Amino acid sequence: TEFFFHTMAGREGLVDTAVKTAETGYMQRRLVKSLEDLCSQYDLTVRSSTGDIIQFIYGGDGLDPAAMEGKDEPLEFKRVLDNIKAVFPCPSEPALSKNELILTTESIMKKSEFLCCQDSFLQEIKKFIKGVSEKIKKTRDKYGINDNGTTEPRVLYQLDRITPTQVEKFLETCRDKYMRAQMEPGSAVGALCAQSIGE
Amino acid sequence: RITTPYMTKYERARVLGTRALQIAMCAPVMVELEGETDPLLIAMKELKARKIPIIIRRYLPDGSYEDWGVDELIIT
Amino acid sequence: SGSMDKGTLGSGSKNNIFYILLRDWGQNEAADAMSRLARLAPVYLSNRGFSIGIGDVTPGQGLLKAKYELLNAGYKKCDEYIEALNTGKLQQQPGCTAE
Amino acid sequence: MLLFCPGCGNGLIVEEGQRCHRFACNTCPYVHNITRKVTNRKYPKLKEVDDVLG
Amino acid sequence: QGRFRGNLSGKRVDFSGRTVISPDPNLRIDEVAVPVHVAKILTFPEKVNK
Amino acid sequence: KEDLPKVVVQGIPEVSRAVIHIDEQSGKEKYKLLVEGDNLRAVMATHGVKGTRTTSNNTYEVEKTLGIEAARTTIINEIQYTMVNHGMSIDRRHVMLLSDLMTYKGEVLGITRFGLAKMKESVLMLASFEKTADHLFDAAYFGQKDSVC
Amino acid sequence: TVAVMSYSGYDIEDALVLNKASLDRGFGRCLVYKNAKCTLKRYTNQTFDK
Amino acid sequence: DDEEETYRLWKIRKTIMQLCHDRGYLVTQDELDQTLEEFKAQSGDKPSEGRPRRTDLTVLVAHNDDPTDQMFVFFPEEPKVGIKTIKVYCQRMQEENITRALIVVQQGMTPSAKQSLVDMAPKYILEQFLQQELLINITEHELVPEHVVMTKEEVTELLARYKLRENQLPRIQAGDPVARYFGIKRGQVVKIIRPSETAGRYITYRLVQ
Ligand SMILES: [Zn+2]
Repeated sequence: TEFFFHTMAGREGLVDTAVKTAETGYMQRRLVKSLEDLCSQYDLTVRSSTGDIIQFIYGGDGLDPAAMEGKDEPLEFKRVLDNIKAVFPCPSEPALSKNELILTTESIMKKSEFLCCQDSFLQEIKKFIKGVSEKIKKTRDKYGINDNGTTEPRVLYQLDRITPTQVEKFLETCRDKYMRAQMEPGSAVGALCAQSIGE
Repeated sequence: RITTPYMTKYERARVLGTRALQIAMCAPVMVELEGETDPLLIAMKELKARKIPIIIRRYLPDGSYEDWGVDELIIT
Repeated sequence: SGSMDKGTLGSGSKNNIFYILLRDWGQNEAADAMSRLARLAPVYLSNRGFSIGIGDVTPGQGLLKAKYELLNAGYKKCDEYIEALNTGKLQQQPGCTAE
Repeated sequence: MLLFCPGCGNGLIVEEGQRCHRFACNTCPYVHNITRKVTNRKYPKLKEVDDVLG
Repeated sequence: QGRFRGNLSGKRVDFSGRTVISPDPNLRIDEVAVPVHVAKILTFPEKVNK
Repeated sequence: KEDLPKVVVQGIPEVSRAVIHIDEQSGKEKYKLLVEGDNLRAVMATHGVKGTRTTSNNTYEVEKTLGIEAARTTIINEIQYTMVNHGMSIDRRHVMLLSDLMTYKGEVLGITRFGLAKMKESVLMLASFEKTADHLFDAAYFGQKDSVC
Repeated sequence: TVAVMSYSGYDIEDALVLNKASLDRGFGRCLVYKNAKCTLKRYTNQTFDK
Repeated sequence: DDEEETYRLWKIRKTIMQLCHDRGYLVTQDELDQTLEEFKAQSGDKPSEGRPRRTDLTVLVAHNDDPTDQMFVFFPEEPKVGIKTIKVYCQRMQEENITRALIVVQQGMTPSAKQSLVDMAPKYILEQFLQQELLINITEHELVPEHVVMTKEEVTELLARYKLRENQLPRIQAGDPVARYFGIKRGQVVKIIRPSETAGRYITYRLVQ
């Protein structure tokens, strides 16, 4: 009886998959035949074949879903900061405090190459910088680390160690990733959407 | 000047294909190939050297156009 | 630290070492790393030996005892519920009937 | 409710006669006057209180 | 099997083959092995250049 | 005697079944209404119902009641929820593009042949998808010139 | 004599590794027989296929 | 009755005030923030409350555009409005020289009355509104984004920045609930601010057609 019930379940699954194959095949055919006309133009506006605009900007922001590092987000600031700290450790430079970190961030972000970047990404960068600066402040207040750089135990500076070089590297890497993660004009976005919804 | 300064993968592909076809059609080489019998390899070498004499003509949907040099654009 | 698994080397989701290589150092580095892994893992797996036998799936004495006790308890509770429903009033869960 | 004539067995409609309402058959002169009250309850199942699932 | 679906949208082409697959981890991810028998049939037109 | 027992005395005729769902959040246990009907306007118009936070599954009702943007948002949320139920995730940009393409003419047009014809204009594509002879003869009658865009 | 184990990574997904000497000594050797039929029929006229 | 009817009337009045404020008409803060106690003080019973006359509004004037422009709001008492009532409202607006008027029906509009209202006059603009729809404000709904009717200058700036035409913009039917809520006509453009998952917003545009 147990073997018969197991065979029943197996055949049920088999027929389910058999119906699913054809059903999803038809659905994919329809979705692709309907969405094969859209394309990303050079002015960041998704337009149909007749010239009508479907979206003034793809996804509201204009980022490539294939180049999405985070969960529906362009970058994971924590991972990028850790990678920058690990790849470029500067032992000959002192650590930065909250005020110094905020000052260098505001001075670097106001450059020309950062003007063309979207405002939301800059606001997210500012929020992450403020968060890490508050964390550094809390750490230094817990361990009484002085911003002057004359504390006797230097190992205390290794808890949250940040140098302006690492800050600049992090900002440049984030900007480059955000610029290279945008929708490249000419891509058949409609067909990609149809396939990603059909599969 | 308003479009993205980065050279997309589609532009890369089309430029490489056109240059490979031209080289296969007895076009002059500007990188002094070293035993490369494959035209696509020569095209990739010219792209990496930024010596492809091709200017992309990006058209806007309304009708406006803009010229961008291969050496002027940014490659990855 | 840590041991590699599908969560780090598999094609499940982000946080994959090959994904980090692709996003940090380009495509060629990730391809070379994948080739090196595909060329190294088989050699070590063959030199070490990995096999499965009937003894790898046989149950233990304590396992059989626990299974027997659990089956007895479950059958007793099922019989109690059957007796409660057939003869008497059984607590009806919300949003559904007694059966 | 459904009632039948003892004569032929067809359904009995209710009609207003010259003195009082009466059951009558459409295929014969048989009639039956109503003397006392006649009722036919159905007792529908009501709505029950349903519960706060969740 | 109409003209739109059978001869315009999807149509058969030449210079193509169909074969069974087998594992081979000694090749790169961007590389594929082709048998000598099929390689001698599928030809590529190369233009004679300098 | 056969129709009187089925005459409504209270409630919306379109509503067939409504249940009291409860969310047991640790902060507070709240109650909501899950209605298995096809009338959102009546549900929102009823007393004691917070019409500002009322959603629905039928896209046509949302379109007809709260506009086309509400229909787009409902389509996006419903597709995302249906996809998450199976444990598989899709980038929100794909569903956003789909909903916009379905809601760029002011009316929710489906992917079927009817909506595809109402949206697209190329004769060759419509003839290739479905209704080949019908669309071809209609174009020959209208003399509609089809571009190669 | 099958041995359940991983070897050379050439048996990743459902594939199996065969022994060269086993196949050399007759293991798995198979025979395929095909038929080729021809007909020499007489037509209406007094002529036959030769 | 006498408890839910007055509540519906108060909520409809508040929704009409919010709609007039969104359209740009002149309405004081007291009319916008009107509690149920004030409505009871005005009328606390159904028979005492006058739907056809006691609830009518004539002070609605577009102070931002021109004080001379006047808008009227009607509340027919009968469930279904006939041709005679529409003609009476039209001649009343003619006497009072009012071009824009609203009709808040109770149950619906007869097909003949609808067809007549459609072709009353290009100068006499009357919009049909069901009380069931006005019991909830469409703008306050979480799904409905923020809509703002753009002026001709903003439309020209948009078309110049994007180098587009009017027909190339996304369409939105005139019969859309939001379209009738704002009373936008053919040719006008509406900017929509969709709230994204992040702190940013997505700005789009739609043309009435
Ligand atoms: Zn009878």
